[PDB]
Amino acid sequence: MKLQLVAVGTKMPDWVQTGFTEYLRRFPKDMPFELIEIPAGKRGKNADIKRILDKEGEQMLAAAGKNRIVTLDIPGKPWDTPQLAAELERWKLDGRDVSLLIGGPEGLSPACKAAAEQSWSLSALTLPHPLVRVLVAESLYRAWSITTNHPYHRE
Amino acid sequence: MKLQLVAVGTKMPDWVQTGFTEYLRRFPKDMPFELIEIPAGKRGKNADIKRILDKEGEQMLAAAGKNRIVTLDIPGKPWDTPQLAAELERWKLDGRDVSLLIGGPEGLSPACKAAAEQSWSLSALTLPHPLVRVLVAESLYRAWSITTNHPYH
Repeated sequence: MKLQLVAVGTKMPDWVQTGFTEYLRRFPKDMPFELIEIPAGKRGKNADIKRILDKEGEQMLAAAGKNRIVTLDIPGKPWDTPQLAAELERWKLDGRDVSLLIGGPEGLSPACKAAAEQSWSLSALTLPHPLVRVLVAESLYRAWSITTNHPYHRE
Repeated sequence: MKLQLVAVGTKMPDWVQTGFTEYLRRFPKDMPFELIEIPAGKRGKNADIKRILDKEGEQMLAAAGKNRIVTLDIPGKPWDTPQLAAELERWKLDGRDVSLLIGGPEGLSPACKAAAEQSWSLSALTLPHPLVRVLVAESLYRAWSITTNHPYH
């Protein structure tokens, strides 16, 4: 089973790219952790905001294919770390890869919300998408460490 | 008013520091945002974690002085961004600087918890210290931006 982050935006700040990678690199060969970046739509003066968001979401859903769709969304389940570890174990059972969907600054499209099999809230706060990527990688790493009975690695 | 993060640990990786100061630097000259690092106690083979923690806490509380003390702790208030902006408005009315206390992985001492005037939970998840520093700086920036009608949020 692979864990696939499907996220809007390319060219993250270098510190985000570095921190993100540092967690991603912890995952072993038997649990691939991968990133798909969806281009952010350009929002000019007369932009159709609803249409741009729908296109972002269409691309995200295309990338997720037949995977289990978990959205990152502020109204989702406020899982604690033991809970997230239990969900990671649960994700193994049906054989699918898992796509974790992170929206851009205007959030997830309606189609992405309708498609969500599960939804996960990291915080009550409105978080910026680059930081969300890092938080998802770290927290999934932490969950991996719990499911595999390894001490947490603080670099 | 100043915001002062009082945080255990002196070994942050450059990427964490960089992200942290990406937000720290955005605060305006009239609301300085500062960091004070407290050394982590050595957790050797026969060390009493309670004593190590008590010592971190004494140093954290000495750094905070007479400031309003807000602890970052998982049982704290799960503030949303609007509520965090409202808290920033409350802090401003107080007159005192604010110290935001961030423990290491073993947490905060009983004296620090007892000294907290408010406590703030960022997440149900067990977040690592470095990401707590970045999250505190960004979220408070966000809240500041709401209070001043700056476009960031």
